[PDB]
Amino acid sequence: QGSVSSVPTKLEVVAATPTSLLISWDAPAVTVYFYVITYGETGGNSPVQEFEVPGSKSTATISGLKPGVDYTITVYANNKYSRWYGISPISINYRT
Amino acid sequence: AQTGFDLSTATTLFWRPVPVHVKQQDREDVLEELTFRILTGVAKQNHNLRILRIHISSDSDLFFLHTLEVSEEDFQSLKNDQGILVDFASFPGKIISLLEKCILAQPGDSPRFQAVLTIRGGESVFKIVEINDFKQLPHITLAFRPG
Repeated sequence: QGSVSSVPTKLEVVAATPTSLLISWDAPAVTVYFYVITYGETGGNSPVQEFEVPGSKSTATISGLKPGVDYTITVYANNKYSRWYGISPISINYRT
Repeated sequence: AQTGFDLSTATTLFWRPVPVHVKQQDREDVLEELTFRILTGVAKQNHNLRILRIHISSDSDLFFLHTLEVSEEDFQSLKNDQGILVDFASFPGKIISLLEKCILAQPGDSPRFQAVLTIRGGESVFKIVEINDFKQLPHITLAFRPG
């Protein structure tokens, strides 16, 4: 039943600047209402930033990073399973 | 206008394109993907008045915008005009699942769900209909406003 997946897949960095990243991912099987993208420094205990991207989009640009620090980038989809099932995220770590 | 949407503590529910059959007065009919942004929030003078807001825009025309706001008070009148049987707490999920049906719709579907927007200057009527072997059947009808 690959039909019912709600988690995005193969989230990856396609382009980068010292302080800028272009990420992309593949949509899940379910219709995505909108995406929530989260990012913060991989070192613990300082806050994750968040913003929203439309459900039809498959990329997003992120600004204002520190050069040479790694960030944990997380994408999840709001969808029909969002009412009663947990957030189902995909995550990567990326440097510079 | 009436409502008073806070907008600074709004919760986003839905933000994506939906195929809509647009019918305009002096233009040919168009099938285009319109962006729907669905938020809920509260009034700016009264945090206990819940409000549903729907904005329709396109990616191709930035100044194209049609809006709808339904307070929980407004919903009682609207619930009896259309024979709606859910409460206000569940109403946004029914709208979203109908929009989802029109995203998933295929030309050969029967029943086929279809979204329609008709425009008279300063007023527009949005409906999601189900086309079956016998009739076009409206599941919801909503009055929108420019801007």
